Amino acid sequence: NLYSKPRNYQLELALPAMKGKNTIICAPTGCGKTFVSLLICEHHLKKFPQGQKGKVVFFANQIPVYEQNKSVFSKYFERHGYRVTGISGATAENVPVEQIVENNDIIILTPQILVNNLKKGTIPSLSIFTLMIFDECHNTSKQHPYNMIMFNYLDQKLGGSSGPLPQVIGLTASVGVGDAKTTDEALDYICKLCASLDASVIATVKHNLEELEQVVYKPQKFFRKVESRISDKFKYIIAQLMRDTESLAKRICKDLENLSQIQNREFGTQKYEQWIVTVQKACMVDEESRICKALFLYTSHLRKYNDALIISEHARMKDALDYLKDFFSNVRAAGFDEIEQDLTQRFEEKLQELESVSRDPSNENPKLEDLCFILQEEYHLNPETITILFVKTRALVDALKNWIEGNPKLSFLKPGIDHNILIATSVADEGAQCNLVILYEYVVIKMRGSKCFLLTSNAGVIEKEQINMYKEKMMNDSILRLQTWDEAVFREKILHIQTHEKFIRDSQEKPKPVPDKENKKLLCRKCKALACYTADVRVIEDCHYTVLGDAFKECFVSRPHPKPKQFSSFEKRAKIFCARQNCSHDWGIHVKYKTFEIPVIKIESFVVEDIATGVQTLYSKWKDFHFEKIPFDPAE
RNA sequence: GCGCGCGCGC
RNA sequence: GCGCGCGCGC
Ligand SMILES: [Zn+2]
Repeated sequence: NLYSKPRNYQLELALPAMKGKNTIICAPTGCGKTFVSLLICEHHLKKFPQGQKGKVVFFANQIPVYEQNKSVFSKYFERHGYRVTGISGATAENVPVEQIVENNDIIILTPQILVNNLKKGTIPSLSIFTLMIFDECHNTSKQHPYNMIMFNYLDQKLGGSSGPLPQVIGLTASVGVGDAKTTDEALDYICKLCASLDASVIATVKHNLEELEQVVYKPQKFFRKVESRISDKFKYIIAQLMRDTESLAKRICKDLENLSQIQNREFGTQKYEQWIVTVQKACMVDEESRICKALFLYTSHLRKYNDALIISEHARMKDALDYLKDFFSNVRAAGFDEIEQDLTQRFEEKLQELESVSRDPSNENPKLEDLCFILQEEYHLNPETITILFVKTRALVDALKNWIEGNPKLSFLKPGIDHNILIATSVADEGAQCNLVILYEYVVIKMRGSKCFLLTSNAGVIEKEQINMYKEKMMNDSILRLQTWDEAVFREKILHIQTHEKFIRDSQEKPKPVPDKENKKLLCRKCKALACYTADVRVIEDCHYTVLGDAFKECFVSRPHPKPKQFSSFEKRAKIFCARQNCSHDWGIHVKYKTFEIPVIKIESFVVEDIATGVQTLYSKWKDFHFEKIPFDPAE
């Protein structure tokens, strides 16, 4: 409802900024920080005497936030009659930018647009803005675009260049506290964030706290450490089936062990799942396709096994075995070549040991007893509770549902996936009104007597959420403390942190390096075929790398990109790959650039070989590779 | 293609 | 820092 009366706490928060102070406004998500910024932005613009005129820039980090604040600000400042506009990576690259800023009063931007136009010098000073609003301002640190912008601000403020400087405003729900393990290190971190934004005030709700607390979702947090089964023989057996089908894949693909860059994979993990993905991706489905289709069968079978171990981990062995029983029922009912019928046979040789390990009652899952008990209590306390349960995987949703309906001690419960249903089970949220929230072994609250239960067997997950709570304490205590300082004392502290930080940036400027200047071969990382030479390579727009000549065009084949994107300098037409029918390693992309159809390469697709010595070096990033970096020439 | 943030591991 | 992964940007 950002399209229609302030609560008192919005007035309280708006006040310091309305007084001309650089403020970080820190308030919970969804409490109306946006409205608060509409109030501040109205006041600022209307304050100027007739004859004078403000200009406001609002920074947004993601396209959807950009889109929605552009509509909101546009919507709101009609009747006032100010000109409202936006610029993102799409409001490009043929809009005259210093002229858009000129002819508008409220400009909504992604930060990088501004960073580029300061860097290119098209916008010479931040002085054309009278107010700057940073959404999610806690991002103003390290090398983030917000911080680059403030580096430009502070360079003007400290090195004296009048030049009036805009007021600066930041919006967040959480400021602190970085890698801090002490309350004193929390305050240093928070003081550094203010300094980064030249803020002298942190605005929080102090006087209208009790009004705020009525509308804030703050559930009672509970942590419950559970033990898992001591012996899992079901896992041992599947694990051997996974070794069986991994070795069958090595037969068809030697050096499977290097077909993905993911290391130390383990069965029954998310990370194994991702290994499977990268491998299927590194083998798209002429003669190489027949090998990759065979590999697809193996890896899609390992995926099901992998899904099954996870189900067994958190729900019951039955649930895991039934999942596989279904799957293999599909395999014969829609196939069913050599590999497939061999694979399901290897399974069937094992089905019956798995069957009896499954029904073995000493093999029951003790974690489910804990979930069950938590459920009973809540409902013999309030029989009309609405629970949402969060689990790891699509398949676990089904596991837990069958479990619930199958449990005599949950009777009583009516599961769904709004409504004649008490428990919603799901994976991610997208479709507060929930008085019970269970995170069953779920991998907290980034969105009435409500409470959140956290159930896990992992001690480190408990630890992490207790550390997080302790950080939130330190944050809130630090803020309280610094809000008691006289603003002048605080501004003097901030001034010399800025002076100190500026020195570091200016001192620690990375020296321009000596290039090695000699010609090196670029070879394919995967097959090792010679791609090209370093003397054939040219640098486009400082940061991108291309190869000259007709000789190279034969070494790569290209392939259509499903969704082609247009950036600042080029349009990503295609993905490019090695020319051999039996490698197809990802080499980079193909762009339309200044009407040229040229290839763009990533160094991580190649091995750099020294010619005379055959010695090789791997590089992840081009900026680490110090060779003679030759500028691209528009007619060469 | 490149850049930035965050999480896990050493 | 290195590796891997997630997210977002031009
Ligand atoms: Zn190759």
